[PDB]
This record gives sequence, C-alpha cells and structure tokens, in this order.
Amino acid sequence: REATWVTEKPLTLKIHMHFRDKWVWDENWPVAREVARLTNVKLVGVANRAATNSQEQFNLMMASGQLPDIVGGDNLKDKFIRYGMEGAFIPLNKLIDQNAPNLKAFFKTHPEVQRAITAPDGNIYYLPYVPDGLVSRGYFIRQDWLDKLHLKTPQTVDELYTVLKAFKEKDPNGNGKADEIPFINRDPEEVFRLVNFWGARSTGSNTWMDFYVENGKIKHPFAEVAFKDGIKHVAQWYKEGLIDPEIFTRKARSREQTFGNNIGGMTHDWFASTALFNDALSKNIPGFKLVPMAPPINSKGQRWEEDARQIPRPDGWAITATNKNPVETIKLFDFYFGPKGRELSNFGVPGLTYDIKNGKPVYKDTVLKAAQPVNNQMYDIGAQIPIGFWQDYEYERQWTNDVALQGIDMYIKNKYVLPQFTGVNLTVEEREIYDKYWPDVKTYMFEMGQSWVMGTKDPEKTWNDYQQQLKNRGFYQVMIVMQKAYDRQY
Ligand SMILES: [Ca+2]
Repeated sequence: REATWVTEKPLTLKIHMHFRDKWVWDENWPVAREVARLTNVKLVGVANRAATNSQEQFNLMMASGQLPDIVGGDNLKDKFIRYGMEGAFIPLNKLIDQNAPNLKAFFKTHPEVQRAITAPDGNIYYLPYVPDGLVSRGYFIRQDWLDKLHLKTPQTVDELYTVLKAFKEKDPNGNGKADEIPFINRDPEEVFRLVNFWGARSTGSNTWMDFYVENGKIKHPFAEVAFKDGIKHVAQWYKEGLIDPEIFTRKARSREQTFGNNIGGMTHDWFASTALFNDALSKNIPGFKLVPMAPPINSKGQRWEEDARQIPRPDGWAITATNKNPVETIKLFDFYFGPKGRELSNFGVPGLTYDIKNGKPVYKDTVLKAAQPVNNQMYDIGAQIPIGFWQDYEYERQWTNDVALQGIDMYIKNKYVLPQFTGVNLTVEEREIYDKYWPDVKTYMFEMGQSWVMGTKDPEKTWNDYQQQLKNRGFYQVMIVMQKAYDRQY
C-alpha cells in the first residue's frame, strides 16, 4: 500500500485516448505503470491503434456503443462541452471541491484557466492540458545556405521570396540536383499561416482556425477578404515550388526527412525541438545551421508572430456517465496536479529517464544527447501527453539549446507575438448554434483552404460561392452569437 493510493481495493478503468492522429493510451507505458503503482488505479486503453485521425476516432467511439470510463485527447474541448451538456460526460465541479485538493488549489490560483474550461451551464466537463511557457513557434532558416549563396537574412516578404527562389534554383546543398524544398513544415495548417506575410490572419490562438478580435469585433480568419488575397499569394508560392509540394501529406516527420536529407531550407515551428536538429545533424551535415529568424516585414509593414503558448489548451480528459467510480477517478486525476504526479507526467520515470539531483528532476545524458527531441521521447513512455496535467517548463529548459534560447529571447524582447484570443462566454442558446454549425463550417473552411493552396480551386473565382456556402452552412449565425457573447464581457 502507498500513502498516495486513492482506493484500498485495486481498480481498473477503461480509457479511450487517441491523440495527435498517431497515438493511443498504452497501459504498458512506464509512466502509466508508475502512476498505477502509486494510485492503485490502472487505465486500460480501448482506442483503435489502426486509425490516422483522432477526431474521427472520438466520433467512432461515440457511435460504437457504451462509452468507456474516461475519454482523453487533443482538440476535444468542444466535444467535451457539447457531449457534457448532453449527459455523456459528467460535471466535475462537486467532485473537485470534495475530493481533489490539488485541483481545487490550482483553480483558485488560476481563475482564467477555470473560466476557459467552463461550459455555458457553468459545469466543468474536463480537466485540461495546461502548458507552461510563453512563446511557442518561430521562423527558422538555413543560415549555412544563406552564407553559401551570399544572401543576407531576408527582412521583407519580397526579400524572402528571392531567398526561397534561390534555395530552390541555386543548388545550395551542392549536389547538382534541384532537390531543395525551400519551406517545409510538420503542420499542414502552417501553410495557411503564410497568409500572415500578406497581412492576413490564419488563427487567433494556438488552437487551429480560432477566431480573433480586431477593434472590438469578432472575426474568423478564413472568412475575411484579406484571406482571399493572401491565400492567392500562398498558392503562387506553392505553384512555384517554394512551399513543400507534400505540405498537406508529409506531416509529423517532415523535419527528420527534409533537414535530415539536407533539402529543407526554412520552417516555422517550436523553438526547442526545431533548434535541436542542429545538434542531431551536426555529424552527417557539417555546417548545417538552422537559426531563428525574425518574422519578415509583411504587406502591412509589420513583423508578425501569430502563435503563442495557450494556457490552457483545448485538450485533456473527462469522466463519462458510465464510469462507476467517479470519486476514485477524480482522485486519480488530482494526483497529476500534486508534486509527484506533475513530475512523472512531465519527465517520465525516476531512474529511467531522469534522476533527482539536489532535489530537482534532471534528465539523464542519454535522453539529452538523443537524436530524437525530448518531447518525442516523453510521448513514447507516456509523458507530455494531452491528458489533464500541468506542464512544467523546467522539463523543456533542460533541452532548449543556446540557439533556441536566443531565438526565444529575441521574440520576447522584440514583442513579435500578436495579442492572443482568449475566447468568449456563450449562453446555452448561443452554444446550441455554435455546436450545430461550427464543426462543419470549420471542416469546410479547411477543405477550401487546401483547394486554394494546391490550385484545384481559384480563390478569386470561387470566393462568391464560398461566402454563399458559409452563409448556408450557418457560419454567420455562429459569428452573430460570438459577437453577442463578446459584447457581454467587454
Ligand atoms: Ca541540390
């Protein structure tokens, strides 16, 4: 028995957790096993490991009969709220106030986080993934390629065009072949963010395709005329091969592939893991130098960094109405917000991935010297996963090299990061319109966006049909309630 046990009698619960379109909960994970040992509660996964879309899996689970005991994953906030009000997920307010002292304290000191996860009916239907940090992404460019081609760091979009064209046509890796791919990215959604170069927004926060506010008015990036004009430019860059032709399909290992084979010239991604490639590829590609770059001056005369860490994220886990042990479950959930629980969910397992030295968790050299980014290494053993947990930036600091640190400092110092959208508080009736139309409009917007970038549809010629479809699909009904809810707060 352990003082951390949340139940005297061993308890096993079923969890459906499919995340980042590639992973599922693994009861064999070192972290899962350690938490089970300490709490006496074991979670067994029931998600389909042979599936490449996490949202589709949530929907499939919801239509495959009786739900499991717990459901977790990334980008599920809206589903947790929608189905929570439908009775599929239970309210946690009471359970927390009565059995979770760590969470109760956390929320008292983090009122903004509590508000962000609360539903229109005032109920909390899930515990969020709470990131720790300030900046997230930044632009990175191949300094060695710039040097080899005698080009200066691009300061404007026009200068950037010239530089990327040079990367594509001037054989910077010197193998006599036109194999270079100027701009690459792990996230297909980043291709949409390129409209920033032409003064248009792509999202209001770290949450993909989120709304934003301008002069007291709620707006959505994909519906603005600025997007039409901006995406036309992105389409041109894609047409000319300045943007990875496989940008919508390569995905997850784009960096390992393109930087690893010395064909990638630039990206926009997280500072720590991206800068790590300088160390991982130092042996195979001497001179490889991927460095942070300030955003180029855009068509509106400004340097924009649209992304920032979002606290909390629309990720996490919830308790279903079929869970027969809600009290034991919330106690398990609370364990993660305690000192030991937070340490495990962030660093892995003591003696395996880290050791306590001078009272502080310190990653082993084998982890820090690995070619794989530390967050990827954590995913592999059940840490840094999108359950309800509190991220600790100290875990990240340990593998943020000087190149990354200096990039982070530059972005913080020069204030490139745009104000982030912190959401609004919808009434129950307003939420009904949101859940009825938004999901499908969002999917439609992505589809149109991809068509415009790839050239299968001309944004200029299809814009009217598009706006008509947005109206028919309920987009403006959603915009109307969003604005009303906004005016209530401010
Ligand atoms: Ca070449």
